[PDB]
Amino acid sequence: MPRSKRSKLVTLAQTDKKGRENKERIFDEVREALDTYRYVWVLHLDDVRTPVLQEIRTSWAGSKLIMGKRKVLQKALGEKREEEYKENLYQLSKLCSGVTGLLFTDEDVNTVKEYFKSYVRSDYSRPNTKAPLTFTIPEGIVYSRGGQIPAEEDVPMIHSLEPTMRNKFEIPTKIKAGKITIDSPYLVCTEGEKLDVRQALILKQFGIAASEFKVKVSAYYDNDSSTVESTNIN
Amino acid sequence: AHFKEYQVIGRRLPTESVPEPKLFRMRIFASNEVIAKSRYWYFLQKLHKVKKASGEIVSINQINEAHPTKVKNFGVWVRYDSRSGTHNMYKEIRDVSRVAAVETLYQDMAARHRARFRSIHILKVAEIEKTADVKRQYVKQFLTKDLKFPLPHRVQKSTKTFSYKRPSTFY
Amino acid sequence: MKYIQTEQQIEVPEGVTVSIKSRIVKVVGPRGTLTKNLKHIDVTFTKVNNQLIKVAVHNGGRKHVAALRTVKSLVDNMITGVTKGYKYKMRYVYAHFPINVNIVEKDGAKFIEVRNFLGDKKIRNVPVRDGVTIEFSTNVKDEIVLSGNSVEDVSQNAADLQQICRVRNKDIRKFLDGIYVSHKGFITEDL
Amino acid sequence: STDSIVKASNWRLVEVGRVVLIKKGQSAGKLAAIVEIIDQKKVLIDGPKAGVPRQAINLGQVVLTPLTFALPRGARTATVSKKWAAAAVCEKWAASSWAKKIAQRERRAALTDFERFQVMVLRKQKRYTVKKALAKA
Amino acid sequence: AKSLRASSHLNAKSVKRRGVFQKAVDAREQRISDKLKEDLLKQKLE
Amino acid sequence: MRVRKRQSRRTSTKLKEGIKKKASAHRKKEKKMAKKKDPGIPSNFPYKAKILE
Amino acid sequence: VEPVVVIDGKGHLVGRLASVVAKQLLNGQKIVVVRAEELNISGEFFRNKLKYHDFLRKATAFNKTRGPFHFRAPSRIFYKALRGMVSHKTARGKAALERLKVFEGIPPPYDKKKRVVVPQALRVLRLKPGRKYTTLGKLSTSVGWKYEDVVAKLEAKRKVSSAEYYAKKRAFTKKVASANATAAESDVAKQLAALGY
RNA sequence: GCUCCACACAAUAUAGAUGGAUACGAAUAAGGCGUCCUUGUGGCGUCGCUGAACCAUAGCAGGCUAGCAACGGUGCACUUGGCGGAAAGGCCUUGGGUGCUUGCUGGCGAAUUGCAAUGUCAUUUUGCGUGGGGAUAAAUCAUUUGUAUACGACUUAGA
RNA sequence: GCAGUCAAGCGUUCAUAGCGACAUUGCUUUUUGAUUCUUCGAUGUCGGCUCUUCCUAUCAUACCGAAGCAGAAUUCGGUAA
RNA sequence: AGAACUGGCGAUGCGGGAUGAACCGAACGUAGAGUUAAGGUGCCGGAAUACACGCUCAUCAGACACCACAAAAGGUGUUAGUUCAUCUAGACAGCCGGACGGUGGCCAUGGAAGUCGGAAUCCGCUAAGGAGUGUGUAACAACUCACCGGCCGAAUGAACUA
RNA sequence: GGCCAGCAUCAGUUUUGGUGGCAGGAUAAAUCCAUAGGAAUGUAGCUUGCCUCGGUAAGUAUUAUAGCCUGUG
Repeated sequence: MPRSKRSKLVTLAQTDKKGRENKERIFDEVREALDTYRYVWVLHLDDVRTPVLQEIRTSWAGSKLIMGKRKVLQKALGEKREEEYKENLYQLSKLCSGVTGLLFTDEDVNTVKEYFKSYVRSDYSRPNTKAPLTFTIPEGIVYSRGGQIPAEEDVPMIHSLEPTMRNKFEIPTKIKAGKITIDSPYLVCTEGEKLDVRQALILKQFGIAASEFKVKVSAYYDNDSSTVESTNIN
Repeated sequence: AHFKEYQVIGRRLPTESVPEPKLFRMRIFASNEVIAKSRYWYFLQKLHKVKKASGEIVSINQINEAHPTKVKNFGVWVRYDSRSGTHNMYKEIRDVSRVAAVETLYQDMAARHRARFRSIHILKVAEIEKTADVKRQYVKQFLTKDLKFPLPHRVQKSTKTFSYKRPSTFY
Repeated sequence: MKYIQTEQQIEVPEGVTVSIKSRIVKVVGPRGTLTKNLKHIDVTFTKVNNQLIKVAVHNGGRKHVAALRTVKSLVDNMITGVTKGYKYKMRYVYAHFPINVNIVEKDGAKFIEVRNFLGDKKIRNVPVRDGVTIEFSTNVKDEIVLSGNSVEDVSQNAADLQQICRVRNKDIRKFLDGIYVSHKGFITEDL
Repeated sequence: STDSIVKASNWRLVEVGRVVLIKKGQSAGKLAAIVEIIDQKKVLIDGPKAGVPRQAINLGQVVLTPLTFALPRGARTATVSKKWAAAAVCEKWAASSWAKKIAQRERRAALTDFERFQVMVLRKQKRYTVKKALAKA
Repeated sequence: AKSLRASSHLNAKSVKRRGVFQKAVDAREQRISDKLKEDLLKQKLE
Repeated sequence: MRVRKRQSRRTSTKLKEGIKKKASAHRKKEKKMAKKKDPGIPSNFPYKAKILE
Repeated sequence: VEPVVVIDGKGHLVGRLASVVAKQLLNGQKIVVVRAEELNISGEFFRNKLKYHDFLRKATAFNKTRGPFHFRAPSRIFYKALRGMVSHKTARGKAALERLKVFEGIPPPYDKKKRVVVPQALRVLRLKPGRKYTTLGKLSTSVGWKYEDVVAKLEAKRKVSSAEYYAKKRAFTKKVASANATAAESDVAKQLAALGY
């Protein structure tokens, strides 16, 4: 566009793009993990809290979780059998569809899947998921938790977020002088319905975390067997 | 009228102690051989200390296109000495012959840059031997397979001052 | 660069029908029908398989491509209005004097009416546009829900409604009273 | 009906193998195939069956006739003449009312004054019967 | 002061005209037509 | 609404001669004050490698 | 070629039709423009309004009555575009102007007369597609013309009468074409075809 | 005396015939015509790409005559009805009467204007004189009232 | 106004050969609204009674945005003669 | 401003720049034919509303002396070019999530937790995450952005020249 | 014995068409003719998913049930 083009943002944050060199570094690191560790895994985790990911990383000192862009991990595993870093290694790359989540480990293959079956943590609604539970906002004054907990311990919502309640959340909030209030007990979501993204934003602003989370796994490479296996659990 | 390509040659008036001075050659585009020799002397004066009095035209001949009927893309080196100092330029042209391509290039330069023929220089011209060597989109759009475009505004001429038919734009 | 041609697809819902002979356009659907005068825009519609239409602009400039893109946008808007419709909403609020908005059938035009705005004795009137149907929101205090097949009519009606009540000679920061848009969702809701 | 009418934008699009009738210059009045486009304002016309030498020509010097016939892009004049002889497009042009009106005006330009008198006599004779047919139905 | 051509005062007068301002002229024209018909009958009687 | 007067486009012969004298003076001044890398191969040329050899 | 030429004013640019009629009048050919209210002008309507308003502001100071006139009628406005193209002060210009005639609409008897158009003056042929253009009648109403509402009614009535006349003419021409086609293949018709007629 | 219809000769010139100003509307990234149905922003065929078109154009500047084919084409004065008010003053149309008809076939005159001299063929107006129709008024000067005025001028009255 | 500093650019080494937009430092009578009771050679006339007309670089009237505009009142800015 | 030389006028008509002391053309007896300059070819005004290629919507552009004072740039008004970068181990934009822990870092104290006040601004893990670019609370909270990850896909971004 | 014009052919000035024989280019280049090769904006055939039962889309296939370019004579 020679003219009348949209202006670019000029924000002056200290951070800068890592560039292709970071991708090459992750590629070399994945190759080192492939040539060092025997077993390999392709975890699927579309979203995870950063502290939860750190807690998963600290669960064992004997293993490493080289996260990266799915294309980078695929090229490290070989996009095709001719490009595979190791025999039959290309098959492990084919199974991945989601975020990964590669988990090289020297630990016994059974213990890893057992720990994954045991691990579980609370998580947000993660839209396109069925509603964990049905609830309705109190017809009286709104509170920071949304009334999920008894009002005597709850505190009124800060006024500063009220306009977002009218614009983003679509709730017909009325900002009464002293506190925000709604004339009627608006329902956040019915049980089992596919959540709208605005409904998930409302549940996040209210702090509800009824949904559970547990990383799934689809397959694990075995360098000793030189072949992928399709064991899976959720 | 139409531009005519020409080649020029010289040897700087051979003198004693320098038998057979080295020949030089430069393709030139001009309406006539006189202008071609003038541009050749003007180029030799810039690339060498020699002068028209110091040399002579060893030969002059027109260069007809080997395949004038054939369509050909033609990239062309260009530089114009205005308004600021001279700088390199490049343009693609789809023309049936190199001379018509040079004429369309001179017209596009005089239009989009107001450059005069005295300022324009043609450092090089070459055909695009193969597809996808083209870069700018305006030539690429004509390369599409089975391309077809209309001419909706066919404004027919009317020699008569009056027209009882109320002519249509058809098409 | 005087592109050799440009075009944009126009998806046709199976229940929609949109005859086009002249540049004037017409559309029909379960919710009704609509029409528009596009003769000025100089564009050529082209049906392919009755499920799509490809407007085209040969040898056009960048401004002509922008005209073609807005033509496709107006066509998609007319299709969404004849299929889904539109259901505008506008909350109103007051500080000390309650608002008394009410519909009236003066002169047969179904004039909108407002009273006691900020205590003013003037009775402002905002005539309803053709097609759009005013209706107060059910079980929702101090609200009105405009709706109409065309975005243009309902949008101009909401604009005139918010403009007729504009405050004057008073600081806006203290006087929050005045009608304001609340939502611009489709009549379906949820389909 | 659910059909979405669209009528018709039946442009006479330029394309390879299109025949066109030059309207001026030494090649005026002769058909030529468009072997290949050069740009938006030029095309490589070829009319070897008409005897016109192959050359690039501006689109504004020529008009696009409705008739069309297949031609590979970049075709040499021999293949163009072969495709012209195979398609027999000249017969389709002579069948066209446009070529008929052209030949009619051309014959009218050459008419002898005695031929003009015979034309007036035959026209009066035809007009007599044409008027006798009127009112009788 | 507001101009005599000012659109606001003219619109206010146009709104005021719909009521008694028009009803009075209507009743006046009706009474005038009635008096005219009476004057016509008084002449036609003789 | 109320159109305002536009400046005259007339040549103003007096102003023409004055501008000519001012131009000659500016040229003399620029002449008196006068006493006090190749671009390289353009990008996107299809045959840049051929010129190097 | 004809004693008079009733050019149609619809769709024509002001300056081109003015320049062509100004030369046709100098040749002695008679002309009578019609439907001047439909005459078009290049550019958006606000430009033409700003241009006409500039001419309206000018006037003699000590006595405006003797200053230049600013006719509001579309026909007089088109005449002003032509009046400057001819040396009206000369007697030859006074003679050439007498042959000229202009009227809004198509007043009788001209409505029954055949009308023509000048292709060079047509807006459709000279103007580039998609460009804005001003209608002379809208500028006339903007400059205070107060007859556009009247001309439209007589124009619609004349259009309805001409449409009925064309319907009768088509009903007659169909029978005429049938009477000609029934004579087709007659030996005299074959001789006329051999002679190009 | 005046006014209308023509003709007898004149004067007056022409801003300039030397076949016909041949009539749908809208758009020009669309249309004219025919057909058909499901009457619609419908399907099909046809056409432009200029008026280089349609009619009319033959007879002494267009005669005197004999017939053939059809009851057509058309000038003239009447005549039936209708439409047209934007400057209508124009158009359509019923019924015969009277001429031509080159639609077709024949009988005569052309000359000498001497090898061309625009080689005279149209109306705008005006006067007298013919023969067929129609009826017999206003303004101003002057006096005079004032709704007016420098004079002019304006508004009324008086057989 | 005078003296000075960085440089977005320019210019054969290259800004430090030379210039240089936008910024900036030191002075022109006191940091406690204290003083400022200074007013300093126009050598040439400008200023006023009736009155017409034109311009915006708008005091007011008319329509708007902003300003700690809660009101009133007020400031600037846009159009407007 | 002060000196030399080359030229027009003065003493000079004629054609064009609408006219003009200087500009362009130009060797002044009376006429005919013919060919030209400057200057033009829509009308006034004799001559193409010629050809072929590119830019211009101006709320008084332009036909202007404009290679001259306002003239340095500003315009998200257009067109063509030069340079520097990313890219199917995913280019710009578009929608969703992460944006972590010593930590509520060290100095002011009815209170600053990144965002009322001062000097630093690291390690730990990451694909990344800044003692923090902004919105907002008394603080918090929360929202949001620099950069990454999730989805369509391919050309995209910045500085200059004309 | 004078005034005004036309015609035919002539002398000078001059304007606009038709038409024929020649010299020169790379002894024009083209086009065309035979050939050795190359490729796609891939020709026929073949192969793969689809389907209104046969055309789409991508691999092969350098002339085959079309053709193009380069050099040579």
